[PDB]
Amino acid sequence: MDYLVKALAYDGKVRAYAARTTDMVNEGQRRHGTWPTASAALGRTMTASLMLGAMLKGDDKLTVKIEGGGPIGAIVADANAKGEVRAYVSNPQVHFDLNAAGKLDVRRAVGTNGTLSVVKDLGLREFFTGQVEIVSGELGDDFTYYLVSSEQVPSSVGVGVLVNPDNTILAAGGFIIQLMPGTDDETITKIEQRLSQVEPISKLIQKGLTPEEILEEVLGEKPEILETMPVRFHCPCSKERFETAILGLGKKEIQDMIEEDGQAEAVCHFCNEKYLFTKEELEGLR
Amino acid sequence: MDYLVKALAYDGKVRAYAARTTDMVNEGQRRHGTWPTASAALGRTMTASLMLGAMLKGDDKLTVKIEGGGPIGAIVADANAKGEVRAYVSNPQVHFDLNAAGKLDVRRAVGTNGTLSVVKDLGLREFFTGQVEIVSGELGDDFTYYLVSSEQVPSSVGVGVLVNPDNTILAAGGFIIQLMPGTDDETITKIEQRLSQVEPISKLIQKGLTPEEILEEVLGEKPEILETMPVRFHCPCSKERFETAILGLGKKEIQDMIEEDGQAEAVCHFCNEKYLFTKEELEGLRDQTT
Amino acid sequence: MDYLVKALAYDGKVRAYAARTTDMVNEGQRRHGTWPTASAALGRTMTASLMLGAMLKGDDKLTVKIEGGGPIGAIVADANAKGEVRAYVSNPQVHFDLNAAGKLDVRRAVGTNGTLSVVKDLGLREFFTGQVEIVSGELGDDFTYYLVSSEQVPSSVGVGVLVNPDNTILAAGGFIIQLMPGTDDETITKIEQRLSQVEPISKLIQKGLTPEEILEEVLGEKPEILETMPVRFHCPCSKERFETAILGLGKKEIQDMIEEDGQAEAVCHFCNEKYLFTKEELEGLRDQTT
Amino acid sequence: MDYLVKALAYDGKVRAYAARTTDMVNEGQRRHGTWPTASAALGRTMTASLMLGAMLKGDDKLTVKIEGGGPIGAIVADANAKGEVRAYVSNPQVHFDLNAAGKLDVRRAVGTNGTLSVVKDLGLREFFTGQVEIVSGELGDDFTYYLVSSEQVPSSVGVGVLVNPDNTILAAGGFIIQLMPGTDDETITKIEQRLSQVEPISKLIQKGLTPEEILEEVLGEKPEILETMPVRFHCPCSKERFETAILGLGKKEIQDMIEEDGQAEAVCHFCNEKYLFTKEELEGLR
Ligand SMILES: [Zn+2]
Ligand SMILES: [Zn+2]
Ligand SMILES: [Zn+2]
Ligand SMILES: [Zn+2]
Repeated sequence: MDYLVKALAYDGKVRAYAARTTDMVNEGQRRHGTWPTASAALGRTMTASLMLGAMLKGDDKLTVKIEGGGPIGAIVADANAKGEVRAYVSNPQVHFDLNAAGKLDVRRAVGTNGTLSVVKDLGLREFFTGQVEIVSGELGDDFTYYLVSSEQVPSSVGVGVLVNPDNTILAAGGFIIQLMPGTDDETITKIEQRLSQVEPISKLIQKGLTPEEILEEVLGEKPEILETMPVRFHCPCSKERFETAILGLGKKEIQDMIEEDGQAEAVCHFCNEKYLFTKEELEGLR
Repeated sequence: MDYLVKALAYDGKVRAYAARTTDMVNEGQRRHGTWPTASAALGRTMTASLMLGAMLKGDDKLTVKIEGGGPIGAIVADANAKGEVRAYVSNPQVHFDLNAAGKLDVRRAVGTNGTLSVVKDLGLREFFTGQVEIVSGELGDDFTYYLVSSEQVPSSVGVGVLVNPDNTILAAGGFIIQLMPGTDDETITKIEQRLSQVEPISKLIQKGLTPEEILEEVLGEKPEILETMPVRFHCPCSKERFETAILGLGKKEIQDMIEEDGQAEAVCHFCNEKYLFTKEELEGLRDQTT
Repeated sequence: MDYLVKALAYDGKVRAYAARTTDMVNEGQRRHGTWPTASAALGRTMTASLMLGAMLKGDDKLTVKIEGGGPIGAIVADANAKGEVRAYVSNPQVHFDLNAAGKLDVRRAVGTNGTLSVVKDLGLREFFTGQVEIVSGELGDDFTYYLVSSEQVPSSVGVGVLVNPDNTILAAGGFIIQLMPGTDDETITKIEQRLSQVEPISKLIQKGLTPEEILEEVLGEKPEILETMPVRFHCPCSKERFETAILGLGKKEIQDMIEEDGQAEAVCHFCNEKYLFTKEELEGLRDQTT
Repeated sequence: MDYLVKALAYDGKVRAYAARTTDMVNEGQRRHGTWPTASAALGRTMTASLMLGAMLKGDDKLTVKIEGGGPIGAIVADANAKGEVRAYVSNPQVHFDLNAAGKLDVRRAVGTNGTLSVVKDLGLREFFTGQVEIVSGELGDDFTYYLVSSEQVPSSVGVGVLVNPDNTILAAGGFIIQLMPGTDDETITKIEQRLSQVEPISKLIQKGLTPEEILEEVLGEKPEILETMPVRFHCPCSKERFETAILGLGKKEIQDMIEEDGQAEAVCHFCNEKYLFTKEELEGLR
């Protein structure tokens, strides 16, 4: 039921993407136990990251790191060309009152003193990196700035997350609209005004609009859908793997951890799975 | 008379660039005293860099570095948004027998085990880097691979340099063509055919085709010109830069210079400009420095 | 009271370095507002860099860059031959649950897919670079691997940082031991035993062991001291540097600053020093710039 | 009969290397057809490079590139931990009169406006590089400067090549002496003076001294020999390999080269083996 669409509009002058990510954002919330404001920052990042990741091909993948000096600390999302995302926030426990407009105060959680970086991993010696300063802190506008100023593509990013009173996620989705080099300086203005006039993405997702519908409303025309794909929260961590974490400590600290408890545990930061090594298992190296 | 153009074609679905860089590549050859194979590697790199630079705006700028492990060492080119390039290679006097096609063996000079990287300065606190493997060593195809990797639109970079027996440059130029979204398949196979179907770019320049004409030839239609700009080899070094560096050595090292040599020649590695500090200049610096 | 020593031991067959860097790592923590795990990565890197720097002479200097792919991003440290370090991490507010040994999970912050590189400026036209894979992520072992790769003598780098619950630094220090040619096997197994047999370096510092005492403890004999030096966190940035950068933006961008903000804050990314340009200062710059 | 020794002296305070490279330098001369002055530059580079290469371990390897602006152009040598060297000069045809001292005028051939670089390849993302300016042009003293100033190890390099009237090589060999960190400022002076007083390496190789003997004369004591190994000119190029060169041109220039000659050739720059592709062979791609 979560998915992403790749689209064109205006006869190939607009390259567009849209997604519905309610289930994956709910899974992020549950795994990390984020408080509402942190959920909003997490889901906004996850959704934007997924759509960046969909711009990739094949086995290529990317990582977004945001750390604006606010109490949530660093937010990291991995996304790939298959629409698999894993993401965490460094401090899930962030509470503030609503802002003046009655929305979760994401910019106070994130902070605006630091950077948004995107690292694309194409192979062992092949990568593309980009970095800008966080100028908004609401995340959607920071991703816009990344696209416009580091990637130098005229773009508009909208991401929205609605949090239920019980702290679960009601809805999440977003879009990215990009104007291609060919676009005549006049059709640019038709789209820029219609974007500036349509309802914010949070309102659109509140009404239950699908990704195609969101693109149509925001664009003022039905888009050519190039591809739809399913998307999911996914983290490939496993116990064998955390072994290497534990191996990396050695035979000393390993002989300890035990002789003192008869066990040890390690935690995946992306998905919060916990791995317990029993006494027998720990002995299998020491 | 060297210059570059920015262009669209096929109702804005093709974005294109082209340049004639004979004079600037000749300046590089002259400054660094490259041998033919190395001039070809240097001038291909310069021309490709200039065109990437043309995709920037304002005061932005970029640096290309090729390090394939070959005898030429590193090839480094700075390019800004205003049509100015400076470039050097580690080892300018690099040359070989002609390759099996009777052309300059650029791949042998460059090496095929290493990377091509592009680092962009896009303003205070806006940063972009890319790095790809060298896949060819002939450079045109490497830049194509960098562009396709970077922007994931079909791209084609052509660059050429013809060198005279006296080691001077006879011609240099290039183009970049990129097919944006919504390019229909008729235009693709038009363009791809033309591409893998038309003459070498350095002979088009030698024939005296303009940048505009080259795009017409390659594209199959007259391009829409968005901008033309003069271009040149330029390094902003000056004697003052080197004076400052000599000062930073301290009195002792300077006095060594005066005593064993009576003078000092400082050389910019980017453009090989040579600056001479007389005994008296150096005495002034020894006495100025703390 | 932070300082570093240079030493020999076992009749000159062992070359050694040690430092107490509590205060400088505390300055880095404070400047950048690192969270515990990131302070440990930052301070380990700083201390290792300082000691590498101590192997240099004169005005020479070096830059360490760690890029393992982890959440902290890049860790960059400049170190000179005069005991001065500046360093930053991309993302200071990085932290996790304790690792399986109940210690700060530095490897998780750093990542284990990337490189550690060292670029040395050894004078006008003398250059040295090294780069190795990250093998651990815990940093001590990575620096050891860099040194063994570089000089091919048995080496050991220890570095530690203890952080308080309030995020301040309680202790930081380190050592490097290298076994030169002709070290007999009795001294090797002496040293290797001691090494893989003695307490953590950050607790030795907390206990209030000096650098000298730490080398004694690790080596099994009192070292011969060759040099002691004061050390510190220092970044030579100043408001003037940023003024110059603002000037370089042009009148228009500056006027935007004045109009939308009434002022401008410029921040050094190396040391996070914050410089404030009042409306009037900015008016001065807008009018000065061409 | 060519070989290299690894040594210590002065109870581990001196780390030393020496080699006899007459046969490999003769092979370089024959392959490239160097004229005498070029032979001297080539052999000096080969011998120094071999001894640098012996400092390496395992499968690690290095490349020395020298290009001083003189008529010989770029000199490149590869050397590995096994003492395999391959090396060429860009212009083998360099003639000058003898210098004032009656020796081949290597510095006029090489030139002193450019750099000596050494790249050590430890793996795909692992390398050490060093570069200095060429300050002598005679090569031995440039290698000394590389070791002293880039690698920061107090060192003395001696390399010598004697060329026969018939242009073949009569002798070639060299040494490197390094002073270790422990060396007391007084035993440094005993060695520095004895080095400054002994006969130049060309004279020593003229008299037929082996590597061990050269170390003993230059050191003033018999060295501890740690290892001896055989050394050779070796280049692993093959026809299959040059295929990739030719493949890298494509199917067009390939269809040509032929339809016009019925063949094509490519040449290894390091060893000057020539590879001929027949009409049938060229067709096996086009
Ligand atoms: Zn996980
Ligand atoms: Zn210059
Ligand atoms: Zn600073
Ligand atoms: Zn060969």
